[PDB]
Amino acid sequence: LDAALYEIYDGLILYQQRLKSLEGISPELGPALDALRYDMADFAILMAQAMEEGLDSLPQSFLRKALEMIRKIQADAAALREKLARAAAAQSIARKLEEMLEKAYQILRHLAAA
Repeated sequence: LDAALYEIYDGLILYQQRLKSLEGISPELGPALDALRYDMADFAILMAQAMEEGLDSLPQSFLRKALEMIRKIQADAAALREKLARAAAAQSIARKLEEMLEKAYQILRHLAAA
């Protein structure tokens, strides 16, 4: 589970940076991309805190904060996907992003039900 979170953390950073290449496709998508990148950056910081402290030692309040954050990001990622539907490449990144965010959710879902 811990090793799985390290790999998902790597995904968060990768796809957050990959979203920066979608800039310039449309002015309507700009603010959606930026907000998503900044929220993902905050979530990565939170997952960094979780790993360094220890997943077995995480309090319920922390897990609730993390679950709240990832679900909001997942909703916003879905909205980005819907708006996108260069364009094809953006959809591929958005698709892989969604999958990675779901993996992050499943880690936290498992920790919360432990």
